[PDB]
Amino acid sequence: SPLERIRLFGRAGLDVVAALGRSTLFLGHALLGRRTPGTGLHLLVKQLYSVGVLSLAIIVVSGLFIGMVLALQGYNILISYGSEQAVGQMVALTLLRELGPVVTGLLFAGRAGSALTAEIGNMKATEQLSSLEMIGVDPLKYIVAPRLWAGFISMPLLAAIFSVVGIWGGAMVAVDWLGVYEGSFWANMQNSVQFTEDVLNGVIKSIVFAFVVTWIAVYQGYDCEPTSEGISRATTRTVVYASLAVLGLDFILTALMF
Amino acid sequence: SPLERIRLFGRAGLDVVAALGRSTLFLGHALLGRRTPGTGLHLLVKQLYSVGVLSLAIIVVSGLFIGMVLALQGYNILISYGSEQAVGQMVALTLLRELGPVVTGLLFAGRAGSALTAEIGNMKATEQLSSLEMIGVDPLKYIVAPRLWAGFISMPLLAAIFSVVGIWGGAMVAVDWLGVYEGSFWANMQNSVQFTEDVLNGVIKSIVFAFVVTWIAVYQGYDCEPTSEGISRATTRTVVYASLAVLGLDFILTALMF
Amino acid sequence: QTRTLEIGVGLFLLAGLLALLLLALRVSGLSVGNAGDTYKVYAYFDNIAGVTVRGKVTLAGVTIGKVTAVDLDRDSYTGRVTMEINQNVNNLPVDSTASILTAGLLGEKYIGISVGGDEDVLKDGSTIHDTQSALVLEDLIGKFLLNSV
Amino acid sequence: TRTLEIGVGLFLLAGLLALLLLALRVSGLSVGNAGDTYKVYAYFDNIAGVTVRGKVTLAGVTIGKVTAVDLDRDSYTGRVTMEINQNVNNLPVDSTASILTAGLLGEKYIGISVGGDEDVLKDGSTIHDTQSALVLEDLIGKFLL
Amino acid sequence: TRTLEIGVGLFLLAGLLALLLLALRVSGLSVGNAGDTYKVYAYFDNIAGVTVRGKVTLAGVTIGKVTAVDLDRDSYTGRVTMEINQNVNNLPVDSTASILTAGLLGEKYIGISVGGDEDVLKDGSTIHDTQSALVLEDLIGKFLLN
Amino acid sequence: TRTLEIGVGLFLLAGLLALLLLALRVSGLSVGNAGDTYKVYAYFDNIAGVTVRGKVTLAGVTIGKVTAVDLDRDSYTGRVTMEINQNVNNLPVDSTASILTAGLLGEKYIGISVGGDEDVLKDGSTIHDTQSALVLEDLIGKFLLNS
Amino acid sequence: TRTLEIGVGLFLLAGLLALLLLALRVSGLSVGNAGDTYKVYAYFDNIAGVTVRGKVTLAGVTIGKVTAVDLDRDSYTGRVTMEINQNVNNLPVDSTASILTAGLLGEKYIGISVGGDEDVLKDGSTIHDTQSALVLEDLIGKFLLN
Amino acid sequence: FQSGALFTDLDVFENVAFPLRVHTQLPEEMIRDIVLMKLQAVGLRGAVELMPDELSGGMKRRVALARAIALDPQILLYDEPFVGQDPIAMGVLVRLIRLLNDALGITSIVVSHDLAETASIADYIYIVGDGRVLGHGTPDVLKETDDPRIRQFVKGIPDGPVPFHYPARDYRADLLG
Amino acid sequence: FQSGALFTDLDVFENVAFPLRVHTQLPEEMIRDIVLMKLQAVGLRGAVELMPDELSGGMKRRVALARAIALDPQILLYDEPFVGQDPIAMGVLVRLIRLLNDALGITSIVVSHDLAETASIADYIYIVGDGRVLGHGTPDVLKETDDPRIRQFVKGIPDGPVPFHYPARDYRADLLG
Ligand SMILES: CCCCCCCCCCCCCCCC(=O)OC[C@H](COP(=O)(O)O)OC(=O)CCCCCCCCCCCCCCC
Ligand SMILES: CCCCCCCCCCCCCCCC(=O)OC[C@H](COP(=O)(O)O)OC(=O)CCCCCCCCCCCCCCC
Ligand SMILES: CCCCCCCCCCCCCCCC(=O)OC[C@H](COP(=O)(O)O)OC(=O)CCCCCCCCCCCCCCC
Ligand SMILES: CCCCCCCCCCCCCCCC(=O)OC[C@H](COP(=O)(O)O)OC(=O)CCCCCCCCCCCCCCC
Ligand SMILES: CCCCCCCCCCCCCCCC(=O)OC[C@H](COP(=O)(O)O)OC(=O)CCCCCCCCCCCCCCC
Ligand SMILES: CCCCCCCCCCCCCCCC(=O)OC[C@H](COP(=O)(O)O)OC(=O)CCCCCCCCCCCCCCC
Repeated sequence: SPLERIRLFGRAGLDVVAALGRSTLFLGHALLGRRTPGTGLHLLVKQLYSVGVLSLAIIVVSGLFIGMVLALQGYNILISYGSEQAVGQMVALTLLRELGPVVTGLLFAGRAGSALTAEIGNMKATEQLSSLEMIGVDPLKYIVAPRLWAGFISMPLLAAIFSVVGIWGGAMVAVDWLGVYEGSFWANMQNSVQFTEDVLNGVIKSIVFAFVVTWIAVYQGYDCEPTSEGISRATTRTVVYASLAVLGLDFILTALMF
Repeated sequence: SPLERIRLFGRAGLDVVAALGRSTLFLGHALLGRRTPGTGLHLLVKQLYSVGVLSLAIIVVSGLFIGMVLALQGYNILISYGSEQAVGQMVALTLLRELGPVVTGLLFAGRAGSALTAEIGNMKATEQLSSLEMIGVDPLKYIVAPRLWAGFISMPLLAAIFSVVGIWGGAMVAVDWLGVYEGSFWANMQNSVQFTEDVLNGVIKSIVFAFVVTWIAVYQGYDCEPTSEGISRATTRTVVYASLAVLGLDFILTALMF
Repeated sequence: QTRTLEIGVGLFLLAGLLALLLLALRVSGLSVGNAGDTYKVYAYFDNIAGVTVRGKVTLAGVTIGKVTAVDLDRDSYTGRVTMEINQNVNNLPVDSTASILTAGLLGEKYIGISVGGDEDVLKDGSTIHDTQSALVLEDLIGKFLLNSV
Repeated sequence: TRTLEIGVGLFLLAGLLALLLLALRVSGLSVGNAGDTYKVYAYFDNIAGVTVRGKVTLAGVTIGKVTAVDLDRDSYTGRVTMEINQNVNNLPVDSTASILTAGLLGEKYIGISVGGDEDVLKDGSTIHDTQSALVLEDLIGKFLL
Repeated sequence: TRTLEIGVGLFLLAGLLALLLLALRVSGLSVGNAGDTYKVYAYFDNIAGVTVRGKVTLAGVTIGKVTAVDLDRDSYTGRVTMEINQNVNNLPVDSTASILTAGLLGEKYIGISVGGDEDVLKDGSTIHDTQSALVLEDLIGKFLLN
Repeated sequence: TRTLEIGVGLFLLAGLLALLLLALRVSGLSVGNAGDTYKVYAYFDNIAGVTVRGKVTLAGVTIGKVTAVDLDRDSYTGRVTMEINQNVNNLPVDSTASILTAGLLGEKYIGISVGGDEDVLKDGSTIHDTQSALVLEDLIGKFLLNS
Repeated sequence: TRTLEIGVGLFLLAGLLALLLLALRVSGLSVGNAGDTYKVYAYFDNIAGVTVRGKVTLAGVTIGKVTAVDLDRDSYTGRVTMEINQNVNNLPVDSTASILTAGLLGEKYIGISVGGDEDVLKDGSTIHDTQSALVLEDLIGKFLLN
Repeated sequence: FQSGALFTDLDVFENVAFPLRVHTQLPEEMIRDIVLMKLQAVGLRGAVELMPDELSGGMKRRVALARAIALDPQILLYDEPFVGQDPIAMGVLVRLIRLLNDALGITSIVVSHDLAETASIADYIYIVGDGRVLGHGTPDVLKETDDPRIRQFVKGIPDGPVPFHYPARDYRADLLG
Repeated sequence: FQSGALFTDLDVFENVAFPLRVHTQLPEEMIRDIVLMKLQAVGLRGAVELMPDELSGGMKRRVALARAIALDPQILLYDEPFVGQDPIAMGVLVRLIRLLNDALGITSIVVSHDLAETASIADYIYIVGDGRVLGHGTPDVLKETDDPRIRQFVKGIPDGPVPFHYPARDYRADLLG
């Protein structure tokens, strides 16, 4: 029925409505609820390991490849303009103000934005997440608070590591394989950086959709209905949305500052 | 034990070894095994819907955002060079030869590279994938062959749609919000395209790691051990690898052709 | 009725997100801490070929501001440029001249000013009287060696 | 009133099909164009650098855009055609348009010098006289002997 | 059912249309700029910066594009073969084809002069005389050595 | 255990170092670039090509960076103030400081011409004499078109 | 399936370590550790564009990089220090070395004329005679203004 | 199978028809009639439209059983049929798996960890352990086999050949030292 | 719970200690001794090092039970304990859930769809249905309550208040028309 079809559409409207409402409530309860008995900092260490460190080889190799691609594209894009040696101010400006954090999102939100949702989803599905209450610990502070903290304090560091490896790979292909001159590269690069105005720009950009990624990437895991199909669908909702939001907030955050 | 630690490391070596070996065998059996009784083409239609169409809104919105970001970055990157009106030959060359298909991979491999693995994973886990044999149909031709075909014939179309919407959004922000002149944009764009040499380049680039994405994105789903934790880990392995391979083959495919 | 509460908070958050449009939020040419008070001035030139808007008007090298707009006064068919001056710069006599320069060799044709000397200084919203138009690679070559041989 | 809230879907539809028409208002009937201001012709002997839809200016201020360029094989000449805003119509007919080059490498562009002949531009008259675009090769081949 | 077929078909057509819009409009392919052009040859002493698909023009306005370049194995000159739009069909025989560079760094295109009042061409013939492509070296070392 | 603490600390430190290498060995703010250095002023008649974060040099090699260009509201000249490395503290006061364009089209740095005196510096004072920077409109309005 | 497993693990670790080494030889750039070649110095009056890692060359072909540039507190001049590929060991002391600039916008690089014919070098000694780099300003100064 | 193993893609009707639409070429009406009579036999005749996603986990198995008995196979296997459902659903299922055998005379191989109902309905039960059949018999002989392994299995008797405790070291030393 | 509900993060020992490390501040030795005596009581004393990922699905529940009985709670709940395991594991578990009650004198609330073993061990069984307790009693009174709903539940008797067939339209018309 078309009228009831639109009824279902509107029900989905109110559904995402109440969804992110409940999400912000969840986030509040998690970051500022109380202090639980069985918490600490070792939790944060274990998480930060599972979320950042394990997801580090991926972004290292990905930074390598995307950097040398950025080079092999800039060299050939610009040799048609003579200003070949200026490739440094490209491979280090695009890889540092916009593409750096965007790809770092789409990868972090790819792996650690998912195997983080499936983790606390599975937890909810084997009731493990529930027996915590019957014990007495608040899960939203023992199970998910270290997730959020491993998010906020990993993805920015990951973006930095990615940008570094990207620039270095771009140089290594440009210097050794393209043949452009050694010192000229870093020279034009440092002459065209504007630290507080591009580097810090990219870092605040990284942090904001670090927060946004590992916010949904954990909420979805907390909300998914407990069944092996439910989790299998939540760990896809949290890639759809974690990429949508990465790019959307990249766009807004770059309209705030060109 | 360190010696046994290296033993485990080497066991993982042989493991990924035999893994992708078995993967290529699987792919062969799937695409060229036999012709099954209960197959057809309606299967391909249903799949192609579930894989392409549902994953179309994501890449539409993502193309929009990434295009207007590419613009808002090019305008400001290049106004410092005077050649402002040349933004068209940027927002339409980067979004069409390298970044277009790469982001289309990281998104398709994000959503339809996962909710495709979880699907045929869940199938294997509720034994649904197994009763097909006890009936007699070969699953590798009824369950996964339409997956592969919905992969190969969707991701390239998706890359094209993405590049189109990206260029159009870049124009819409450049024309209406940046104020650069209407005809000049498309003019410098078409004067600097080299169809058979950039457009077709981007399309073959899209196709190759369409094949590569929806190859692992279905193999992993076929191999994952049947348990709600197994699938929850496979649908992360098939984002790690589906992004690794996207970028790696992008790099190789752009070293084949600058 | 937790559903109602969730809906309310979600609407608050969607409002907070819509509060970030960034299509003329803080209309200005600079930040909100900087007053942006820059008084007007006009100037009458005969060719401003490379004095496009967003240039840099300067004096003795240091920037004094930017060009705001360029116009063709339909009476004399000359160029009239309207530009701005930081208020701390309020000490330019009227007999001073303005003229288009070129940053290095292929730098955008900015305009510099040469201070003359006269006790009265500025209405700062007035125009200039005398100038030297931008040099052009055509009339220069034409009068030196295209037609003077 | 949960059925009485189907309206949300309505809103969204009215919110979606709206955006579509706004994505399709690329023309933007909120007029900011110039309404196809008036065409002018000119004949040159060489327009080498003049590309289609460059810029036409006078006294440095951009007057408008060159609409098109062509060649008349009878005279073997370059007939260029450009629009000019209507607010500036006081051009005299004798006023000559000559190709200039911005700076030293800035792209070629036609600039007009007023003629003050008291006959305002008839709005359609081809340019009577001009100075063609210079050519580096012309310069060097004129003085090497 | 049917809505599946309709959706998937509509959006397959959407994909293919997008591929063409990338092909036809943005990439500026044949159909938009296809036409009937004929060939001609030209013997130059030097073509230093004549690139394939460089422009060939007269009176400033573009005419066609160079098709191909060759070195003649006999006199070791540059035989350049280039296209001309058919509507351009009145170039006489003694016209001169020289190499011109608009901006001092602009690419080395070719421009042809007016050849008096003789028969036009076969448009498939060659040209006789020329003004070859200058270089910086010859420019300076010419005005040196003594 | 602790094999996890060591790893996570390692890579926290790796990210931190990477942030620094972006900030310092890729943007070059201050690790010896504009730290222990001492000021000086100079009065130029035109600083057209002189920009902030430029370079003050002597005999080609860099001596330091420039800090702030300003207009002295009385004479309308340029007051250019710049830092100098502390190891370099041997300049005479009569020495000039001209503006040189890098190569042929590069940015405009400024270079010092040792004049030769006994009094060396105050490193925070100004300079007496110098040569301004050229500009095309001048040179061509100079002895080329006055006939 | 118990020996070759550990063997494969060791093979993999060795390969990763080798990739590591090959990667690190990019920094501390791939022309040896110390060359592993011989140093030399030179004094100039202006080295404006001879920043770290600039080409030292003879007869056009580069010989090595520059290593360091300094302002000697005594003579107020510039001192530049550079290595030399060891196969290049026949440079007489009486050579000169001026700061060439490839083309016009090229990054300045020092080119060495053999000069005279005498004792080759100590390869760690200094040079004596040379021509500093030119500056546009002096040129359009001394030779135009006065 | 247990958990039904229905195809989430196809509705109930098509799901049950699938084996026919595979091994036989029947007029699409006649397939509908066989499907209908089978669904009636199992009772899920009404939900000939539901998708299994919509179907309550209980009947989600009886429809699978109907799909099985389609084609009228002469033998059929049961992977843990009566495991984890309210004794009403377990009762109807244990009535059907026996009705199919008493009527249709088709061999049926239940495979269930549940000893009680298995030994209740079964005729010649086996016991599979660590790659070797650990004997076999009709329920009676099996109830008193006195083979320690088996007699430990078929009864509660937690401690026997299969150990109760894990292989610890010492309840005295470890807790003391 | 059923499926144990162990924390995949922590090994067995820390997992069992968790409630102590939460509600009580004991010398880290003394916690170890309580954990050890409990694990012995349940039998999983040996695997004081395994991670639950490494632990076979059977004992993966007995360790959870030990974690429960930690702190010596006076009442404790069982979410479908004896559901889906070989009758040896079911036997040891039904022996433990009863040993804890006969010895420790702690109230225990089994919650199981399995009627047989529940009614075997339970003392005052309930029946919850559609938001209302559908009566209650000791096993005996419950075996002959004659309340159609209940007597249908506690016995096989598939057809009764809970219907067998789905709400179809007609076995004649639909198949004919
Ligand atoms: C009058 C107020 C009362 C209610 C108003 C709520 C409407 C606002 C929320 C819109 C979301 C509707 C989508 C539902 C469709 C659906 O099927 O749902 C689509 C999905 C969920 O689909 P499924 O549940 O079927 O999987 O939801 C989403 O996509 C959520 C992302 C939407 C964006 C959230 C933030 C909005 C950003 C700002 C808007 C940009 C517009 C630009 C204008 C300048
Ligand atoms: C994924 C692919 C990467 C993109 C590369 C494709 C081609 C490059 C872009 C085309 C623009 C160059 C044509 C103009 C020719 C010219 O004169 O360009 C060369 C000119 C010459 O002046 P200089 O010698 O001073 O450099 O310099 C510049 O234009 C400066 C811009 C260089 C690039 C710096 C990085 C800013 C670019 C945007 C960053 C984020 C965008 C990337 C993702 C959206
Ligand atoms: C050209 C104009 C562009 C238009 C701009 C509009 C889009 C803006 C960006 C889109 C955001 C993506 C929406 C994803 C949410 C969703 O899909 O909503 C859907 C999901 C849940 O929906 P379901 O559970 O029903 O599937 O939302 C969530 O998971 C809950 C949290 C949502 C995350 C919101 C992020 C807000 C960003 C705040 C940044 C400020 C913080 C900085 C502090 C330091
Ligand atoms: C101003 C009010 C508008 C608020 C935003 C409207 C949200 C409407 C979302 C519906 C979109 C299609 C959903 C189809 C359902 C489906 O099949 O697919 C639904 C998909 C996922 O499919 P599933 O149902 O299988 O989960 O969900 C999505 O990802 C929908 C993403 C919506 C994102 C909206 C972001 C706003 C766009 C910003 C553009 C900025 C331009 C402005 C320039 C001036
Ligand atoms: C025109 C050219 C034609 C090109 C042909 C395409 C060939 C594609 C083959 C790619 C193989 C895909 C793997 C399939 C998925 C799978 O099953 O593979 C899955 C298995 C993992 O199995 P398990 O994890 O389950 O054990 O292996 C993988 O994970 C593969 C990882 C893919 C990484 C790709 C990296 C390639 C780039 C390397 C370049 C190195 C650069 C160094 C220079 C300095
Ligand atoms: C001629 C030289 C070309 C050599 C080609 C090889 C390059 C391709 C290597 C594939 C990348 C492996 C990452 C896969 C993700 C993963 O492992 O997934 C991450 C896993 C996850 O671990 P878990 O088992 O605990 O989940 O971590 C690992 O165990 C792997 C550790 C090492 C893997 C290699 C990564 C660093 C080495 C990269 C080499 C780059 C060389 C640099 C060039 C100069």
